[PDB]
Amino acid sequence: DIVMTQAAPSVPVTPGESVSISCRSSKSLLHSNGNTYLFWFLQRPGQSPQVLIYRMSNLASGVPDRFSGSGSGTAFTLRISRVEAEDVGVYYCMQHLEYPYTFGSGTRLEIKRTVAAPSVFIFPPSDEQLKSGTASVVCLLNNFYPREAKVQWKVDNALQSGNSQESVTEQDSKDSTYSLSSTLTLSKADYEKHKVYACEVTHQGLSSPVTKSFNRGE
Amino acid sequence: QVQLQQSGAELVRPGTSVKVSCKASGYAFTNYLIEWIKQRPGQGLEWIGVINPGSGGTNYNEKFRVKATLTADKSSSTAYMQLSSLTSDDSAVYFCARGGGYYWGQGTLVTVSAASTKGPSVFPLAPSGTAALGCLVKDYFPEPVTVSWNSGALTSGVHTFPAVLQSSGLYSLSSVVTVPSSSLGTQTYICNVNHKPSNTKVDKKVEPK
Ligand code: NA
Repeated sequence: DIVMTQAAPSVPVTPGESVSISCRSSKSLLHSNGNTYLFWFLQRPGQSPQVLIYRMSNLASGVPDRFSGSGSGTAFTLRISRVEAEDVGVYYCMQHLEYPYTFGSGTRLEIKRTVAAPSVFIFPPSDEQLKSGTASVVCLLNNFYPREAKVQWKVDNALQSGNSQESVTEQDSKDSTYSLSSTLTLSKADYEKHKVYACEVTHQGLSSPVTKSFNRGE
Repeated sequence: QVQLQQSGAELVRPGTSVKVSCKASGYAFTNYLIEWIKQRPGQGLEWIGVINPGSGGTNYNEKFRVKATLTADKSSSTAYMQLSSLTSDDSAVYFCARGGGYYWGQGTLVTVSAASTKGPSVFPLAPSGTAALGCLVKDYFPEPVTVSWNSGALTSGVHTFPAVLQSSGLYSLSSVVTVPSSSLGTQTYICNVNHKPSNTKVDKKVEPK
């Protein structure tokens, strides 16, 4: 088969600046008809892929003039000028010279915005859930940048381990931030043997870790 | 306006077969090829094969030669992909695409599992000049769950987090929204939760406590 390689899994870009995304092939994609059979696709989170470039350098209908493609036959570049916050997504190359058609592994475009500390919120378990025998304590980290953020749980100021789970959103297409949730899961009986629940957040935008907490019963 | 409408999500048992469809509209079905692409969760794109609906001819990626069978029905403007001897490695979103790369189907999620369908429980994340509030959607199977706020009228400031797989083998997710603190006494906030696989529809009012 023809192997398509995308050397960078992600590339950071400040809005307004230009960026280049590379792709390489293990065989020349040039056909004797003169065309080079390489596509560039964009895939936004939760959506189907969409074509940007066809036959290595042709802009697809409806794609902005800020996107362009070029290459040698074995090495290709998708160039985006004046990168917008809305350009977040994964960019893939694909060869269609020979069967089987093959794709590159994708390059995510990351928007480099100003560093922003998360807004931290803590939610105790609802009385509705406590009745069922389980307790979920949720810590929300809202609209922060960069993506990297550590969350530590403390119960009666004792550091927790093995009882939490996190989920992070895709980078926002408008404000270029991320949000994260951490959920601490205990049984109702164990939840009721403790008083103080806290989530402690470590992030590049914070000089020292931030703590949000509550006292059970308040 | 061209459309490739794919069949809905499938929860199918290991060792069985599943057949997904791709219905074309807005153009002459028999004049263009149909390709099938696989995308594992959080992974890249893989090419499965292609069919010429106007001749019945096919080509497959060798990795899918045993597993997949591509067919097309000229009368109903539909292409079909059947996957046999299903395993957890077949759990993925499958897309159909018309030759040329411009027109794609919306994808069909296939989950291969022997586990039973289970609807979620929905709990409020009650709010205490911005307030955060939300809904915790716990213990469901399979994916997906969709969440809207105020029947789609509330979209600004909403974050619906990707689901996580718990140690129990059941999924859970949260959806939050930030709103003006001054609205907590005048505006009703409702999270509309839908888990299609179990026909669960919950509209939870989230009140300040
Ligand atoms: Na086959």
